[PDB]
Amino acid sequence: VQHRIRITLSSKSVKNLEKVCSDLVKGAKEKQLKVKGPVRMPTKVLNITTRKSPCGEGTNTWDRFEMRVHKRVIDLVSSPDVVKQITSITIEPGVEVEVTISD
Amino acid sequence: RGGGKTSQIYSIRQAIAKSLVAYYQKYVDEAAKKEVKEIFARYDRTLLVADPRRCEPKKFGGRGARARFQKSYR
Amino acid sequence: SRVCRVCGNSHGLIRKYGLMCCRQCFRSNAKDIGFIKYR
Amino acid sequence: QISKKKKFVSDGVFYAELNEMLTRELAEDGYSGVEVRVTPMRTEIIIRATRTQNVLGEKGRRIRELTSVVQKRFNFLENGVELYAEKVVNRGLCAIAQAESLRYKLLGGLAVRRACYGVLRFVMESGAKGCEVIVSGKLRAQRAKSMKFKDGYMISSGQPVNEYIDAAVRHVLLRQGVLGIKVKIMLDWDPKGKLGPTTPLPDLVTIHPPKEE
Amino acid sequence: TVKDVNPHEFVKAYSAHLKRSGKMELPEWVDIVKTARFKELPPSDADWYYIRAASMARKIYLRQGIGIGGFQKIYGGRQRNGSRPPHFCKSSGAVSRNILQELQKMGIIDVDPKGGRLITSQGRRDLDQVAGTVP
Amino acid sequence: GRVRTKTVKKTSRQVIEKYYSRMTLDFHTNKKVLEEVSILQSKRLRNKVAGFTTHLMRRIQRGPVRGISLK
Amino acid sequence: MIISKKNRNEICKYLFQEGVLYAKKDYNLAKHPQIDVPNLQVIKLMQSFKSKEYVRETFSWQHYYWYLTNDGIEFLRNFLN
RNA sequence: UGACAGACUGAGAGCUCUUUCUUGAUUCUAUGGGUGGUGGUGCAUGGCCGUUCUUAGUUGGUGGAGCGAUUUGUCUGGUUAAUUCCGUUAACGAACGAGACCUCAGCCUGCUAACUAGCUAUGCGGAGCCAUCCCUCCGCAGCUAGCUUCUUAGAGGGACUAUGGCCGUUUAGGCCACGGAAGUUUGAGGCAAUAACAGGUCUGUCAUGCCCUUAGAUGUUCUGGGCCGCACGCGCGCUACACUGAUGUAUUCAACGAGUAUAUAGCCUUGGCCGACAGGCCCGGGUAAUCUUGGGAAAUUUCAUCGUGAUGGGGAUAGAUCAUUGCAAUUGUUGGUCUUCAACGAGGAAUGCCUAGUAAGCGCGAGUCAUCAGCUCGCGUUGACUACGUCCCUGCCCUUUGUACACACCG
Ligand SMILES: [Mg+2]
Ligand SMILES: [Mg+2]
Ligand SMILES: [Mg+2]
Ligand SMILES: [Mg+2]
Ligand SMILES: [Mg+2]
Ligand SMILES: [Mg+2]
Ligand SMILES: [Mg+2]
Ligand SMILES: [Mg+2]
Ligand SMILES: [Mg+2]
Ligand SMILES: [Mg+2]
Ligand SMILES: [Mg+2]
Ligand SMILES: [Mg+2]
Ligand SMILES: [Mg+2]
Ligand SMILES: [Mg+2]
Ligand SMILES: [Mg+2]
Ligand SMILES: [Mg+2]
Ligand SMILES: [Zn+2]
Repeated sequence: VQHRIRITLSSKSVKNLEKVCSDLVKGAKEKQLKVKGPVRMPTKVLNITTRKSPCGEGTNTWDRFEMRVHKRVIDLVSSPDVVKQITSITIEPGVEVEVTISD
Repeated sequence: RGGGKTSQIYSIRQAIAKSLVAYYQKYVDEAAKKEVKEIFARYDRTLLVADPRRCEPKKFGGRGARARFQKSYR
Repeated sequence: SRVCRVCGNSHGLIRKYGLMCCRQCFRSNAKDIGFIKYR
Repeated sequence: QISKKKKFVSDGVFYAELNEMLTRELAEDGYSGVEVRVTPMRTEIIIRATRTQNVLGEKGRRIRELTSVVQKRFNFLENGVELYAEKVVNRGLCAIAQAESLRYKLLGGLAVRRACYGVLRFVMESGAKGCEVIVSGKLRAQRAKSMKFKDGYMISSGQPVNEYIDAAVRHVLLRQGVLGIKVKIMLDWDPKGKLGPTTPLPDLVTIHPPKEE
Repeated sequence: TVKDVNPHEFVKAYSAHLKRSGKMELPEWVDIVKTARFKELPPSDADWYYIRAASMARKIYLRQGIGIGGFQKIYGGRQRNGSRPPHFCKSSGAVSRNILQELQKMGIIDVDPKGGRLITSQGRRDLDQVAGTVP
Repeated sequence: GRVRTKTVKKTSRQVIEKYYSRMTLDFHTNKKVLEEVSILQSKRLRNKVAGFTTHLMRRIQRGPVRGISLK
Repeated sequence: MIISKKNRNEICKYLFQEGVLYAKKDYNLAKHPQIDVPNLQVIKLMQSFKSKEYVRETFSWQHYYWYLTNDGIEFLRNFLN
């Protein structure tokens, strides 16, 4: 009856992601789901080094950019009709949600 | 796990010392543990306390954390 | 046979992650694509 | 299927390609920014500008052409991405629109010193802790010389530059050169978040008075 | 047993072990090769092939799923490229292979489910007792 | 190299003027006192201020002192 | 330029059905998406619609955005309809 | 307008011709104007960057002094990394810069959790053993946790010179000592002011004025060469001159990061087989803490072998051959195999960087990339000598001082 569903969630912003995950989590606790998370996953740090000159003279000075991508997952023991009963509330900016039906 | 070779020796020393003092403090006695800490900290202090020193990032304009490319005027 | 998505220049690209920009167009659009420069 | 790194990079490139293309289109409408929102069964492009019925055209036509060209260019499922085009609550703070206004005022033939303070006193009255303008190029003389115009406070270093300075760069196509226009505008602290940012500058202290009982 | 003894004399005992504990086949190119591209000379050892076997035997003893390429990798080394900077070069694989078919035809090890080579329950017996017979 | 700057020193004078009997000498009390009688945006500035008002208290609690006005 | 009635028509249909048109600068594809053309013909006939100001053109970094005008809808309405 | 047969031309470019079919107002011609240019001018400009300048410096409002340019504020002293502060005070009050701010790293047996991470215990399973059970190392799965130390990352906490001492106008502070992970601001960076320079870039841009070119083109495309040619000088580096070493076994330990439908397995590549090597064939895994890879890195560590010898140090030069990438390897792409074994004996005048996980030694990843990393950007491993000062040299900041200099002593 009660299936096993997973929620895959990632963003660019610490605060904003932490707000979205807690929203889903307290949603789950209001409906007394068997919920397990939010497990935190190591942050993937895209980096670039670029010679900040546009012509190539002067002191060789580079600049480093870094996009951090923060990975989070939650496990829910529910039916997908309950999943769409829950996960329709506001989603805060920039955060991304890709629910997956697992084994 | 991890580290190098001598780094692992220096972790083993630390973890033996720190597990000894934790085990005595929780299961033998505080006062009886005091003699152990005072012997160890008498020999040295780095048995018990980690070393804050790490490898610090290398800055552009020279291979080396604190070095630079060789400089030529002519 | 590969140029910028931006200025159509075939020197100094940044092909990693599929940016397909040159090193200067990437600085010019750097912080709006999202390469926030903490360091 | 694509990795998440590529996912985020391609979404960023989409944001930038809009942020740029929407400028040549919405130059004569007072463009200020675009926000992209991902919803269930829909994707949204939030054009924000200063004049809304002329970006709508007559009876919402111009937005129709723009949504069609975005659909087509980025190969979106039809009805996939839709446009709202709202109005920036305050106009003296979004440095893009102020720089563009200086651009048209300066193109039309209006004097440079008149044009810059026409921007500057507007920015001052409209609640900004300071403003700077730099005009650089060949104005009334061949040899290049750059004019700075100021009013009020301004920060230049450290982190809060990003949270307080709305800064723009524009190029102008006056005959016989190009005028560069830098517009820097200081924002003011609104804890509400409506008008200026939420967290105040790292050098401000509020010693509360001693309520008595 | 095996972990309880010095990591060298176990190999020194075991190299003579699968010399004298019966015998087996051995391809007829053992004597020419360098056993790794970056090397410079054939091994000085006369019974180098048996020591190769003993070392790989304890590798498989204390790990599961070690491959034809993993054995290449764990036996490669530093390659001075000439005036070029030195680098890492994987060892040669066909030397490791016939060691694996020797230990397999002896039943010391065998191919693994999920890939690799796992110690055999009786090969475990062989290595444990030969290690027990060390100082 | 540990000279406190003008922001720290004048928050020190102003807060210890404006609130005297509600601060003490023990450092760690003062931190939280100031956390509830002031709004700041850097816990290191917060400790930096408390560490100076504490010996301002030490000097006042023995003798007299400059600008601050206490009733 | 050398173009067929057929190619003119398959663009004229498409503009009267959509209203916008998008090219790319990458040249010699032989297939612009959403129509059948090698991108010379589209870019250049739309250029000529620009010269006769039937379409407004915002070049937008080598992507050729052409927005039909109501000046040009009468032309196309007098061509195919 | 496109073309079949041949010359032409390398050219299966119908460019040009013999040959006349084909298409139909899409043109061609001529008159303007466009368009395009890695064309010129960085000395017409934007923009961005570098530098002056890594230092601590700069500017209005009101007031004072001066006919005036200008000066005061911005300072006599003390303190500081600091125009940082105490304070003095014709100054008063304010703005940038400094500091504050941001990031990474260091600490937490405290909190939230986590079978994509991982101990721990029990159950079995293998192997050794006073063996019958146990004790030790191993593999497998769990309604094992009143699991989260290890791993990840969120929120926080922590350090302020707080305590003590001495010096100090007992002010700003400084030196010392317990404590603490941390007492050069804890370390390292990011950002970084006014005024500039005739600093760099029109060769980053459908950024750009002017000028030159616009078909017999500085446009664009194609074929080939060229940027790589070597008497010779200079610059950053790579490899060495050995024995504190080379070669050959054995032993075993990171972190950064990286991985397009890539089509009929396809970037990273596991396992199996073929192969001395290069490299091949097969079934696979991963859009990733899941598969590669819990990255089995070298230096280092032991066991021998060489024994002061241009030797087995050193590996340039060249010969012969195979293989992979590429439509294409020639002026050797690269990698192997075998052979050749060149100069180099610690380096002249001079000169570079460097004060603790630092120099130095060592490898790895990334960019570039169809293949080419002696480079550049990051990551870890081993890991020190000396110094804690000074103005002697080379400079920067401030004050007094002299100037016949001001494109400013390169006067
Ligand atoms: Mg110049
Ligand atoms: Mg310029
Ligand atoms: Mg005056
Ligand atoms: Mg006067
Ligand atoms: Mg004045
Ligand atoms: Mg620092
Ligand atoms: Mg060259
Ligand atoms: Mg260099
Ligand atoms: Mg060796
Ligand atoms: Mg040699
Ligand atoms: Mg020097
Ligand atoms: Mg590479
Ligand atoms: Mg004189
Ligand atoms: Mg005189
Ligand atoms: Mg003069
Ligand atoms: Mg002279
Ligand atoms: Zn570009």
